[PDB]
Amino acid sequence: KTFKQRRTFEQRVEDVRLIREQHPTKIPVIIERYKGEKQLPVLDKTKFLVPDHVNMSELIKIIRRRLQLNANQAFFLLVNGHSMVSVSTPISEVYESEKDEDGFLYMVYASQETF
Ligand SMILES: O=C(NC[C@@H]1CCCO1)N1CCOCC1
Ligand SMILES: [Cl-]
Repeated sequence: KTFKQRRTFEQRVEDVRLIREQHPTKIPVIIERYKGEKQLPVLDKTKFLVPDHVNMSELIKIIRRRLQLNANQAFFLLVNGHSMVSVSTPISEVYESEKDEDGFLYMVYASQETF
């Protein structure tokens, strides 16, 4: 069901190396709905190539637009399992400290801060 379940560590590693080769300016992001989530829709895809200059605040706006949310639906984004310390950090910096050992940056969204 989840990304890590669907692909071998070997397969996730090789895919990241290919994004490096073909999309060198992009951060490879996995974005998944919280397994408990009732309110928000599922995304149309799992794997996102994010321009490495956007900050976390802009990435939240991007996903809220992708989900076509309205102004009073809540949305919380976890990175590498935990809350974002700041939305002003550039995703290139977030990648280097939060990336998985397979080389993806793993995010999860929910309508509650309590996931
Ligand atoms: O996956 C995405 N785009 C892939 C790009 C577009 C052209 C080459 O690959 N995006 C969704 C998340 O926001 C950034 C854009
Ligand atoms: Cl690129």
